[PDB]
Amino acid sequence: PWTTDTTFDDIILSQPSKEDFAKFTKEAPLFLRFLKLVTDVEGRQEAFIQFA
Amino acid sequence: SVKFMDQKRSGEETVYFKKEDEALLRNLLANHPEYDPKYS
Repeated sequence: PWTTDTTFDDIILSQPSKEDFAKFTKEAPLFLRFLKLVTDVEGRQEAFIQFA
Repeated sequence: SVKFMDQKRSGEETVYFKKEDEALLRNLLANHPEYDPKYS
């Protein structure tokens, strides 16, 4: 699909770096519910707080 | 004059501290995440 800022290529031929990779925004809440459950079980909320 | 001043005072205080409580409720969970049950 047309994009004015991105281009598709092969990973092995490009040898891209982290900043060469393109960025997008992903919706958290579906993941955040499961994360809340897992962290409430495992007993490490500081990490959840930072990530949230 | 008595009920007048009393009710005026009560209304003014109610409005002022309603605004202040709204602001504090907005800015609570950020500065105190250990209480937010969203993260618990």
